[PDB]
Amino acid sequence: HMFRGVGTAIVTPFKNGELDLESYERLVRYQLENGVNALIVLGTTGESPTVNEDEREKLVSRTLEIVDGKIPVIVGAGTNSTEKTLKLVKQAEKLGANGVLVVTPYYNKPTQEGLYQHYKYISERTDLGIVVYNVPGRTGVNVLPETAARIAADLKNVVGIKEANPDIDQIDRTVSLTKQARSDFMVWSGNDDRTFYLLCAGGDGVISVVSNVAPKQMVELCAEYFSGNLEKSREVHRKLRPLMKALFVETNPIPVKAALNLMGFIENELRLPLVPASEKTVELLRNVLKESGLL
Amino acid sequence: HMFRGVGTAIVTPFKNGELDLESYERLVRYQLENGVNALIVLGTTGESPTVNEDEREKLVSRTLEIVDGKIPVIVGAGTNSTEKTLKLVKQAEKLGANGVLVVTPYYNKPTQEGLYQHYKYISERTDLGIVVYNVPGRTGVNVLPETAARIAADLKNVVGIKEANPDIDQIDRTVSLTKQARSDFMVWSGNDDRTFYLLCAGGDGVISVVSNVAPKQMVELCAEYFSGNLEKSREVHRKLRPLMKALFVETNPIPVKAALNLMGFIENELRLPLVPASEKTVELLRNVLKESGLL
Amino acid sequence: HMFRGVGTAIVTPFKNGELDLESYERLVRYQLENGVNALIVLGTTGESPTVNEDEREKLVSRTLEIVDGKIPVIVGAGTNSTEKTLKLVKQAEKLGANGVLVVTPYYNKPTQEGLYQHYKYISERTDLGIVVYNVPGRTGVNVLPETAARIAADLKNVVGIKEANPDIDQIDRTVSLTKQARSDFMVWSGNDDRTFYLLCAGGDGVISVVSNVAPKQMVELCAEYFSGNLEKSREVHRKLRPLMKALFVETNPIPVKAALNLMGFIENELRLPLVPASEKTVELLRNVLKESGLL
Amino acid sequence: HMFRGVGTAIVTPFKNGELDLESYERLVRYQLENGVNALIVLGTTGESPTVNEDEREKLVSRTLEIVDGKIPVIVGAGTNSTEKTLKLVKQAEKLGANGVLVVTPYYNKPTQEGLYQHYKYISERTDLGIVVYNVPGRTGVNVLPETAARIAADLKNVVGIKEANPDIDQIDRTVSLTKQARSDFMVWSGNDDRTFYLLCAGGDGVISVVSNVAPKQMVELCAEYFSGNLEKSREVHRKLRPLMKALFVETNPIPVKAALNLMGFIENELRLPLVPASEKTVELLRNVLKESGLL
Ligand SMILES: [Ca+2]
Ligand SMILES: [Ca+2]
Repeated sequence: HMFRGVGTAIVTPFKNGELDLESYERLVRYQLENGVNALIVLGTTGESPTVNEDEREKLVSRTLEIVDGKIPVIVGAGTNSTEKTLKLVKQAEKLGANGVLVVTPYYNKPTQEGLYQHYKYISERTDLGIVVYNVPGRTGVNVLPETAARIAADLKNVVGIKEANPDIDQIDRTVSLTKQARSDFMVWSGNDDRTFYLLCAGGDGVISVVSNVAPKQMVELCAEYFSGNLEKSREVHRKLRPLMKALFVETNPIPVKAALNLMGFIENELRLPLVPASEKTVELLRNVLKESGLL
Repeated sequence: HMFRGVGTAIVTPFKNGELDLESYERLVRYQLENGVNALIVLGTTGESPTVNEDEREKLVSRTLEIVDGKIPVIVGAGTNSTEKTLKLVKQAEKLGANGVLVVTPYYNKPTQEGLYQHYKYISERTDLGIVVYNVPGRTGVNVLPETAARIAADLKNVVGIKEANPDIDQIDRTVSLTKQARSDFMVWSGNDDRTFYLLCAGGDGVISVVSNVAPKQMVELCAEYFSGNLEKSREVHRKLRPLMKALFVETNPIPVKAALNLMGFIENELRLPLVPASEKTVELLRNVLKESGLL
Repeated sequence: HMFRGVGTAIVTPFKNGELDLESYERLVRYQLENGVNALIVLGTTGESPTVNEDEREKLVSRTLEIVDGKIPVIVGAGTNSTEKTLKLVKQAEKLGANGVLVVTPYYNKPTQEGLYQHYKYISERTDLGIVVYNVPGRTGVNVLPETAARIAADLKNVVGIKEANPDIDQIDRTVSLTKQARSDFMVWSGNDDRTFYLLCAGGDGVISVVSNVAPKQMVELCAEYFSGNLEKSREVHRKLRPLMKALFVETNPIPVKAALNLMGFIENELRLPLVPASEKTVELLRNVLKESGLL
Repeated sequence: HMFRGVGTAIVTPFKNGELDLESYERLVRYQLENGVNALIVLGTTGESPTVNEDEREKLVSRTLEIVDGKIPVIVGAGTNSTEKTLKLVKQAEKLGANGVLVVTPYYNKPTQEGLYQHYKYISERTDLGIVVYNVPGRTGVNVLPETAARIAADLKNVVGIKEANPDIDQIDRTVSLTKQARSDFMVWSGNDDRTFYLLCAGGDGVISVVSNVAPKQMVELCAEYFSGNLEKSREVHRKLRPLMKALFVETNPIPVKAALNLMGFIENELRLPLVPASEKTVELLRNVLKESGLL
């Protein structure tokens, strides 16, 4: 099942364009100390498109070393080639990852059957737990709820889905249909500002961007819900809304890296084609961070 | 300037899991015999995500030797990492490609400045002509006409854009603003069913999927326009409509490969996550190809 | 406050193209007997565009007569002219309606300020409670949450909003911002399939189409939520989903009238430009009604 | 066939709450002096929702006497009730209007068959020429090209369509399919900034907002096209772009009325729920009108 609650989609810090593991380790310790229940390394938020294979090995191994088996480490490993995706999955397995996060193939817009065949191929060839990641605004393809349910029903190794389609109809149906196919199938929000409603739909938490900066608050949002305090969960959601929105005024992780820098955790460096946040975004983040008690 | 008229985004035929260069060459001669003005190899129509490094080199080298300088060979070489893109570009340059088609970074949704910096970084480090490729439905990002025009103004090496945003306002403005910044900047449609309108806007032709099966007719659509025969060009556009629509009932190149197979050119073989066309798709194609005289 | 829970947006039955008050009265008694908390007469679901002024008077008066003051009767009275809207509002007032439902002006796409001025003008000129009705898919204009909050803050007579924008971000913000402006401001869902999530957002119920056929079940959905049984509320929502969806496979109230006819309540008659449900829709409704225990 | 070229959707000037027929006549002469081929009175540009019955009659009667048969006067007469629409149509017919513009029923989202039945019901009961008006952004419904073509095929009295769906595929298909069903069926753009492309598609001109302020230039755009000068027509299109865009920065006719007021034609007076243009809008207009030579 991997986890319930908050899994942080952690940034990949750079300094002088190189991996900055000393800043990374400070960030991992902040997550651990604030009750986060998983780390997702090398997702979109960690600039997976621009981190090379040798760097991935170093980052994955170092994350496993710091965490000491306390929470699972889930490694982004999806590409738009089924063959190449398996290769990345087998690399994460060999490094000792606890699962992989595998985005639907981006850019080549596979059919629903193609998506099924992609995950099947991978599932039949690894012992690792696999999390489907649906994010149509980035990939150009949406996993239909029925397709996710078919994957749940058939592929024992696929243990859950990160649902980043923001449509509440999609969220409602993904949760309902997958859990009907397999009661233990996990459904985590892929959007911080949908976590509350995804919990209400009956899902399992969030694979979060906001938790990079506000881990305790995102943890509290889920924890209050799980404890039966719907209205207190909703209040956390409402208090976090400005931060949730600010972190996406430019493409993630541009804002979250500027935020982590303001907070003193990392240098504000990204790799091309990503570039640092505009002054307007930084100014907004500074204000919102201050208002939220994070600065 | 590369070319005006039709540039065929050619498929990559496979047979029993490997490149099928014999069928590829038949298809290349079919293009050349029918007046096509350029080949774009290893675009999305050419299943670029699933063609390995060895295969890319062989496919480009073979194309260059078949074509024998009669028309330019432009090689798809864009990824969502600026670093990796440059490598693919330099590889094409080393083989003797006449140009590269470089899609906007997909999945990571770079800002407009990031897009500019991406093309600037590559432009400064190759002597090849570069064609920007905008296809927001696949990539998750839209190159603004104003960004295209800045690119045209500043980057001598970027010679044009394949405009696959289907919005006629975008088509109108890309053509208008790029040519204002640089009169010889080329603008080719990236949608067959926008070619006619893009010509009417002041553009330079099309980088086509349909011309895989109907090269003479796409050539004619452009030729008639260019000769001043607007209504004749419109009539070819209208006659081709069913074929243009049929080739996108499932994600390209699933239908076009089925079509080429029906016509006896290639084996109907794709690589995961793509899968062969449905029976319903094949039925439509069989009927449309007959009506068009192609079967 | 009008009501919490379920307010039925009741159909206007016709026979031989005339108002059919005998069938209407049977339908009102069904609502009353099943615990509905309000009736909304002459909304979209009651074909307000095609019911003439003399008919409106008869229908409103007859509804008040049958209900005997047991629940409020809220009359649709919004048009796209501010002057004409007031006239309809004053007519409903004079007939003894308990409130009015006033859609944002459709077709002429007023500015946000225009919307404020429209509701202000009306509010300053009636003693009745006014419910704003936001339904951008029909009107071409969306009331921004901030605009609804400004109306809440300023116009004491505007007592709530029927929120039919299906976007969960809109629903979340409409509830949050209006209740922050005025704690007693009511927010009802305008979409049956958003009621659950609108309750979770902290809203007040639903102005329902589905309750025409399944009043007890929609009442149970809200009642369970209000009683603190989130999971039981969600289960009602899930069981009703097929019916919720079926009632909108063609424009409402085309499906709901076909459903009421299958159930024996009304003739399946609409006024032009509306026409009866297709056989496909009827077949679906028959199945879904049967599965739901309504047939 | 009514006309080819430009038909001005003329504003309805108000002064101190009443019709301003003196300014209206100045504006009518401005149109006639500058070669406009038709007037459309009481369209949405003419604030049809807020003009009362007495005022409609006076405005139509005055227009007919000013124009004195030089060009056709087509009267906006469509509502979302088939019954009421027919009344407005017959009223226009009684006054001596040359035609009626009949928008698809807004707000109630009729099915395609309902749309057909709506126009059939009216067509069978008037001798006037009827122009279908499709503007999905305002009405919530899109007339499918196939429905337009059935209408063209069957209803002798329906003489054309004002196509304000901005999607070039819709424009292409409406023109293609209607003219195939009936060669003399007229197709006019309902968006100024689509006129050029609609002409290129095979259409017959435009029912224009811009021509309120720039009648000669819209006439020229069409005239050049019709004379075979495609690039000259495109150049006028490009030169007019800023004005075309500026007139829709707020909902039409808010900007055009501000523009006409700047030019000294009318008082900048609208009826609720419309309100005068913002300072920012007026600033843009002042600048764009100057650059265009109109101020
Ligand atoms: Ca350790
Ligand atoms: Ca009574």
